[PDB]
Amino acid sequence: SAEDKAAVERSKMIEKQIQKDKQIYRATHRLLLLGGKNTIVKQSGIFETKFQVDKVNFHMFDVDERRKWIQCFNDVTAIIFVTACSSNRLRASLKLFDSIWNNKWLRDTSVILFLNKQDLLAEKIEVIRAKYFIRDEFLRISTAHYCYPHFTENIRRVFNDCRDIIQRMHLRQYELL
Amino acid sequence: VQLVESGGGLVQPGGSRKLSCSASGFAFSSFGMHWVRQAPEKGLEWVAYISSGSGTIYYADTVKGRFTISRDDPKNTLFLQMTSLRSEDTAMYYCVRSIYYYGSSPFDFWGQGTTLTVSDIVMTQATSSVPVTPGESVSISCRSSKSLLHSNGNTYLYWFLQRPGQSPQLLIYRMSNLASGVPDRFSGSGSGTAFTLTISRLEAEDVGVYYCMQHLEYPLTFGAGTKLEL
Amino acid sequence: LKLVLKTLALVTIISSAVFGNLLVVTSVIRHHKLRITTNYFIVSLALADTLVALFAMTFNASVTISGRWLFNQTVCDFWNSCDVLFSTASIMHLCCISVDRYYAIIKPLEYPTKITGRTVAIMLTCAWVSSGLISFIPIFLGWYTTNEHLVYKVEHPDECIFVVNKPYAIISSSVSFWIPCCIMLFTYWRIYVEATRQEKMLCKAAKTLGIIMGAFILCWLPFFLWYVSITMLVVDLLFWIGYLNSSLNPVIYAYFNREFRQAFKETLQAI
Amino acid sequence: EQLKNQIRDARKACADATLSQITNNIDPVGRIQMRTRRTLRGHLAKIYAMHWGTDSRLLVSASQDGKLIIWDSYTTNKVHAIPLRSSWVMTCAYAPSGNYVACGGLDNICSIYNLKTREGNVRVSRELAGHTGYLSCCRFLDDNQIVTSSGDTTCALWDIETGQQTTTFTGHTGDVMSLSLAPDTRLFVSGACDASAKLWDVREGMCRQTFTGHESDINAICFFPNGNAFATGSDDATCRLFDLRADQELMTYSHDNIICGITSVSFSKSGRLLLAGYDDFNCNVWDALKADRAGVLAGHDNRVSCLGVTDDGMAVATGSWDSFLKIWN
Amino acid sequence: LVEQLKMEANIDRIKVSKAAADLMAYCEAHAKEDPLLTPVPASENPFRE
Ligand SMILES: NC[C@H](O)c1ccc(O)cc1
Repeated sequence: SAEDKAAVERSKMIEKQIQKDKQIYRATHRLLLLGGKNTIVKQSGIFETKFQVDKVNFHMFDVDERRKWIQCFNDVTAIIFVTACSSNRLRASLKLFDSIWNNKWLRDTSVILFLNKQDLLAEKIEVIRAKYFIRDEFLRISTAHYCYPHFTENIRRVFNDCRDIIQRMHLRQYELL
Repeated sequence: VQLVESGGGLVQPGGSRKLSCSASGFAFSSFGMHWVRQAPEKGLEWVAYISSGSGTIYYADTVKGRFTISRDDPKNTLFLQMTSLRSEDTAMYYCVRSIYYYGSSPFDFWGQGTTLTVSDIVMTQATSSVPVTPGESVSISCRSSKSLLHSNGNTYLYWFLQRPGQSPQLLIYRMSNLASGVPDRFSGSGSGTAFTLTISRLEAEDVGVYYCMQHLEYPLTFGAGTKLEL
Repeated sequence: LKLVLKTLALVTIISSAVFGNLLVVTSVIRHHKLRITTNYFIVSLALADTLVALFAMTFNASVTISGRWLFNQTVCDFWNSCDVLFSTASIMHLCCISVDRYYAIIKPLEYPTKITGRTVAIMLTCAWVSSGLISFIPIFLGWYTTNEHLVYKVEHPDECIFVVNKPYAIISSSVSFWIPCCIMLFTYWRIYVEATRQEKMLCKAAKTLGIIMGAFILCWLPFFLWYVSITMLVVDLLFWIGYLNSSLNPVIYAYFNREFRQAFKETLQAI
Repeated sequence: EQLKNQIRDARKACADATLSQITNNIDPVGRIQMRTRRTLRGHLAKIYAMHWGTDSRLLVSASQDGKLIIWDSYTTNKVHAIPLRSSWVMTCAYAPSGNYVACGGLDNICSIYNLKTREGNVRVSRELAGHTGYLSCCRFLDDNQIVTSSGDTTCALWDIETGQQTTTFTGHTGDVMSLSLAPDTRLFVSGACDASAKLWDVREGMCRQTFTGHESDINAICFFPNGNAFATGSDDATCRLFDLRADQELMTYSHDNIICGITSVSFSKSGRLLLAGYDDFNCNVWDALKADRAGVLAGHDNRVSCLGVTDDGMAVATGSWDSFLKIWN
Repeated sequence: LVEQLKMEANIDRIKVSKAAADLMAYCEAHAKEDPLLTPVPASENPFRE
């Protein structure tokens, strides 16, 4: 049983490494991206990235034909849905929102909504009231876990929203809401 | 892969000396290691062994109180310390790697070796020299005091044929299997108490001295030997 | 008459305590899906309260049923030490759970990197070591009581009653109730105000917080009030509401947890 | 449109009677306990798939963790741990020779790992690509040939050493989610969104047979050990089984109690036991002849990701979504 | 898509009764040896506990 003992010891070493990697993994607080966005992340091929802010780690999952691999993304802290509303395609984004809501496996995974590329809207263009009206249309569609709308630094917004999501989840676990 | 051993020399008895092993070519952190010394006119003898994380460390029962062994993974070097040596420890040493998992091949590579000058399980290699002719099967037999068959169904026996002039090589592991860089001619067989190794076709490279080895027990005594003549 | 009623109620309390704690321990051991570092506090709290039920309430119930203390005086000192040790362990254990929730709510984003297995082990060791230090040393050494009560015991050794002196009283009260009580009133109040703010911004925390805190405070306060106020049949009551708290602890602190609620349902089905 | 009409008329004219009438007179199996005999823990996320080796002792499992690990099932020891570069692998494999492992998924690239290296540390033997969609299954055809099924409505055969795909298969219209190959390694079937299970010949290189008995999508498939039939599971809670020579559907193991889809299916060595896995926190076990449930396999709390029998049928391993492998018997 | 129809027409389909008979015959023939159909004794079971 000598070789068996040595194999057990090697398995214990591998388990120690697994424990260390678990300690690393539990402090990641991964995020999903859905749907400009390149400027947000920087400041087909998945551009998974690691970025640390305020000594807190974050894992971004950069990602059109709808498939089942969305279901496997069950344990994401938040899903950031980006939308450059320069316009048809907006209705396609609303359809994707409805599919996300009705996926039945993305439930209890909060979705943040971003209305970015305000400069493009301004150049395309009260006009501010008109853009607020189209935004309100987007929320009205979004009425069909909780969503976090956002309209204008974005990293601070996602920091606060992730903090709120985790706080609400942990409050739910202990029956305080 | 490469193992380089440094140290040795001639030192009067009752002294101390450090030997070093530099490993280059593989991730030897997850590699158990052994030291095996050989007298100029005798067979190989076990010295000590260290695990992958240097957690479990065993020693030779004959000499345990005057030996030290350790390893440094970032320094890529595993070393041994000899103190209060005697005339018996006039032998040339070997540095051996080994990995332990289901399907592994321990004692895969043997180091070049460096020189130095100044009952439990035993085996029986009664035969010493059996010259043979080309195109004829050659059989070498070995025996054990205690049956080497375990409850798992695998017999822990090894063969360590050594070419005349270089380090020993691994041929047969676990009494049935075959190592990586070995011709298919070599084949192990037996029943569980008497073991044998047979070669169908013989060539110049087949000339050497064949050693049998046990592993049920970590003291790891290994057998005495047999010359091959052509 | 009344004696059998008191005996049956007391053994009912004892049996409820042991049953609940052992059920919690067996469920967490067998399920293996609740071996997270967070639940270790609950598990070892169940262990400490099991020790409470096995050691302290047995002696207290026997001495209430019989009256005569049918043991040696060293056994009485050991019983008092066990009382103090395991009650302080349970209270400090509640304190550790409260601190855990405070770090899990107030600063949730950096929570997983500030409460690891190392930190859980450190806090558990600190609680157990502090409880042992306050309990075992003074009673066996002899500083737990004054010389006047030493002569009191010397006079008639038939019965023994647990009383202390000024320094032991203040030290035991401080390390047993007051600091954990302040930890409660700070951390649980903060988590309650956070929950209230979140609920009002959403456009049930009161009931949960009130039950969890008020149960412990109501069952532990009068005993230490008697203790500290009058260092200078009621005592049996106060002791037994303390042990009543002991009985309720692993039901209250497991029923309100969704995962532990599911584990409780699974264990009940296993019966 | 007339050609398909006459094809379907000929297909419906070649069926005389079903096997349900000829099966009701046979002895059934009663009940099987199938209690857990071993458990495997050490993962940190949801296992997505697993595949026993040809020796029925070692197994390999990958999860969302980002590492695929190889267990010695007899003693729960971790033989190997492979730190995958990408965290999104949706499949596994274990070569019949026992030397290579396979992985793939959202990374769009298949990775072949060489276990028996000169050193004790594994490495990517071949990172091979050529697919525009996520990989579903990457079963090992042989030592240097591997069959893969990607979400681009086509499935490929890859030569390991060269890298380029020797043969393509573009007969589908939807994305193949599940690929299985016969034990003889001469044919292989797959299923996609269009609810059409297609049977392919490896040497021919283009679709040999088609089956359209389902409605939603063929989300899981497996082969009969005899080699003349295969059973599949869909989102319609249906376990429809098809033959090969007849080209017609045989019988359906459908129960109205289940409304969700299926995760995976698998047979036994004899073939008169068709295990299956559902989303309702259970693993129903059918009987491939009487179509009647003969027991349950409920020891998990999440979706049962992948359940598979061994080559010799001594055990079944059900890697679940709760970071646990369970080896029944 | 015409080739698909042509090959389906020329597929030479066989009756289902023969396939069902082959299936049940193979299932009955190879049923004694495999586990998972009848509880196995601990002697032959590799993982006894
Ligand atoms: N459990 C009541 C017991 O008498 C007791 C008294 C004082 C303490 O600090 C702790 C415990």
